[PDB]
Amino acid sequence: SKFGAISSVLNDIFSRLDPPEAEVQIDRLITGRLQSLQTYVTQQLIRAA
Amino acid sequence: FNATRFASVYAWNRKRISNCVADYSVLYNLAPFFTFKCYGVSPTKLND
Amino acid sequence: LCFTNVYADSFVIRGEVRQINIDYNKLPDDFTGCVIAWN
Repeated sequence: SKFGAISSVLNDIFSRLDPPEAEVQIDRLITGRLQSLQTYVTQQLIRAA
Repeated sequence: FNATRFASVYAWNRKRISNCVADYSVLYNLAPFFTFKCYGVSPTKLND
Repeated sequence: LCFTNVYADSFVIRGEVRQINIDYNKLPDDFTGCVIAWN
């Protein structure tokens, strides 16, 4: 999933756009990949109860 | 770029680029190419 | 604002202006500092 960015591949973005314009799509992917993992840990702690 | 006759807005010419090798370092020292104000790609990332 | 050190340079180029042809000896849009330009 891209979460509204250009592509879901990281090496496309790091070798496609600018050294300081790719850091708003990478920061968009990171704030969804750290949210999906947080939701997974939260649901695992719910199931562990 | 060194072509004499160009086109207008209502009759904008088409020109596709086929199987080739892109050398964009030569394209900057020529007299036409000055500006690259755009998004989607980068001028330094066209060589990769 | 108070800063530690401030430095100034001197160079004349055609305006080339998209950088500051010049990995060719580079300042990005996130580098701290400013720039001065006149004719």
